[PDB]
Amino acid sequence: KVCYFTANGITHIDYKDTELLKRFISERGKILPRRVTGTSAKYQRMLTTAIKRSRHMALLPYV
Amino acid sequence: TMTDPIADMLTRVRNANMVRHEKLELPASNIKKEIAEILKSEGFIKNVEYVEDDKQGVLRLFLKYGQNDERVITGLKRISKPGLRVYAKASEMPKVLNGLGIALVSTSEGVITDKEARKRNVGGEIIAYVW
Amino acid sequence: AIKKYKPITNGRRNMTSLDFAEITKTTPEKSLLKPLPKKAGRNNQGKLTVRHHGGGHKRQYRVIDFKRNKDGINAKVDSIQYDPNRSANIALVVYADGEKRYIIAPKGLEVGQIVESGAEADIKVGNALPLQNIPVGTVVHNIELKPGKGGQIARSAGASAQVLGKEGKYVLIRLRSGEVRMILSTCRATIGQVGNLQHELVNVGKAGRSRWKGIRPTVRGSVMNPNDHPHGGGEGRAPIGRPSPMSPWGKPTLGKKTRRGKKSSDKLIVRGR
RNA sequence: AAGGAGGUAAAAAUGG
RNA sequence: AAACUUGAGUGCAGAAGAGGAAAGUGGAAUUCCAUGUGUAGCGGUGAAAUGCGCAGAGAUAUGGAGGAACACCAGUGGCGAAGGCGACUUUCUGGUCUGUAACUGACGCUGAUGUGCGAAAGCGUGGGGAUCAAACAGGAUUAGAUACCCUGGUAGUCCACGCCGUAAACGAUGAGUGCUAAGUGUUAGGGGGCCCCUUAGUGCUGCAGCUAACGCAUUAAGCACUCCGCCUGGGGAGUACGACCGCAAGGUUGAAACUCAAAGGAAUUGACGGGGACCCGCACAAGCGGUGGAGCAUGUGGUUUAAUUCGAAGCAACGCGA
Ligand SMILES: [Mg+2]
Ligand SMILES: [Mg+2]
Ligand SMILES: [Mg+2]
Ligand SMILES: [Mg+2]
Ligand SMILES: [Mg+2]
Ligand SMILES: [Mg+2]
Ligand SMILES: [Mg+2]
Ligand SMILES: [Mg+2]
Ligand SMILES: [Mg+2]
Ligand SMILES: [Mg+2]
Repeated sequence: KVCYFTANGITHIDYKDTELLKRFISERGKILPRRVTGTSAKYQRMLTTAIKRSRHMALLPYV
Repeated sequence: TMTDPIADMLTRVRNANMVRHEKLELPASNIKKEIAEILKSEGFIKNVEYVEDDKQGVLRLFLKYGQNDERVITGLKRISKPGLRVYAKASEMPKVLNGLGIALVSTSEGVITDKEARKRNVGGEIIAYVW
Repeated sequence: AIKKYKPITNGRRNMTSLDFAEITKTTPEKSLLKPLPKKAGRNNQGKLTVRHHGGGHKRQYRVIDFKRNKDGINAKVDSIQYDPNRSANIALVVYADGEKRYIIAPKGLEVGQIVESGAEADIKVGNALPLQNIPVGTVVHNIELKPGKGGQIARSAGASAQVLGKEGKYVLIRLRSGEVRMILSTCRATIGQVGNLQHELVNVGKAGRSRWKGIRPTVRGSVMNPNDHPHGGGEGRAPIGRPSPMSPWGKPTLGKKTRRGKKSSDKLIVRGR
């Protein structure tokens, strides 16, 4: 399949882009696995770091 | 790192012969070229080509197979090595396979075969056995 | 910090001392000194009422500003000095109007640093503020019990307390002893921990050094006679030989609590040590 | 469909 | 003695990373403390009991204290010489990979002795202490149970600075170098048109060759060269003595007398397992009728007697030899 970030060409992920992060976050707030979301590993790392930043800044929930 | 180009060349020849390759390209040197010429003259290989390019040049050997696909080269053995060098006298020159093989030698009169060493009555460093 | 002596003699063997690297001036401020003759544990009747005090090196008293009531004016730490009258070191500070005072030297206070006191002071080591204005969680020392009386709590070397919470008229504090108690929020405290943290590690090493410190020898009860001590007498060595160990004055002295009842502070003391 | 690698539950009397 | 750029480094342009060190921030959860509601159990196990609880436990709600670890991401994934490294943020800092072809011109490989790092436990000093938990106490199990199981519980588990220097510290596989069919994934790149080629890793499958066999097989255990370490039957024994190191615990180096004719490896066939999968059977299930309850008949055990003849003892002895 194809990766959202690879297709859209975006080469950076901003932790304040809560709407985008909600795409890859689960219903309960867990980070969806790469094999499910289709994302590449390179951008999966960026996504995890951005999601944890947002959790710290309370933009996104933990649980 | 690399420590014995002659051993590397002999092992290249042995590996290519085992896999029944037709040609073999290796980096060149004068001693290697003389060894290849001796092999051709004795009939163990088919042809030898020298490519006078940059980076010391290349040797392109062409191996020889008889009828029934039998391998002309049965085996090559490095005799003298950097870790222990072997020399022999003219009267002590060894016969490879009771004479059916050649011993490549390095002498004051150039690198020759054991037959030529015995004929000219000279010794030297026994580079290798081929049979 | 700690220097370990070589065993050149059995007296020096295992002895240690402070290296005094923190000290930056080895003489005191003349105008802040007062005489301190020794009492040797003898009261106004001339009688020994506390044992084991006497002799020891002569000492001058350094007047120390425990009150820290000179507010709104910066003071620059001129020096850190030795003080024989207490475990902590003391910092001579010079106020911007030219008045000089000693304060308890906090851990980390450096020569040339600035300190201030008052409700508006910043929360940094050596600043003094009302507990009203000190945040929860801050480590403090030299804590007042009555506003304006001067610090009385957490003044020894390495001492500190932690602000825990703020009730109406009182602030909760955890003292070095582990006690948690209330203190009037108008009382002042100094930010930080008292310096000279290695004080407690010193191995005094020999009897004479205690004598220099003015401590006379402690004779054990069990090696006196019955008329001297409840533990006295018995042929040869003897065990305590009664239900509880006793003080020289005939009171139980292992586990017996002595804090008096019906004290005003009992409703301020939230959790004992 | 059959084999290889990781994690991971639930169960448990005793002696042959 | 003089040249070269292929090895080795450097410059230039790029890539990823739980590599390391120090500070700071954060959510979940456990324990404890206080308080409101509330009643007689909680907890635990194969089943129980110790223990906790009518002085109000356990449950529930709120707040506080404090320590420790970072759920999802997470992957034969990444990084590191190895040990190891997984919340996030900032500072300092190491290494590696890709392309390029200015630059040096063999400056390389290995490496005895040496010098450092090195999981966990452990030692010293000072802190810290939630959880878990050697020792230990009680309960249970048992013929016994110094255990496995349950209830507690100290060192320790955490931090700083020193010490120790060992592990199945393993890929049980020393380092460097070249050469020898292929197919297919994945991590980080590069070049030419989803395809092809290509570099460095990381996996699987598999030729030639190797191997006692199992298996290895471009990440060799194939073919070769260089250097280092190590082995020479099993015990005795990693012991003794000596030496060096350590606070200690112990570490490193390291025999012999004596004793046996074996000890070992891989694989094969059986047998067995308080190993597994599947298939079948009045084995369960469905259903009818019984036995176990009463009297009596009969056989058996037991007891008794002079003898109560002998034989049969789980199914597969007991209306059995009869
Ligand atoms: Mg005394
Ligand atoms: Mg006496
Ligand atoms: Mg008396
Ligand atoms: Mg007595
Ligand atoms: Mg006696
Ligand atoms: Mg440890
Ligand atoms: Mg236990
Ligand atoms: Mg070892
Ligand atoms: Mg080993
Ligand atoms: Mg590869």
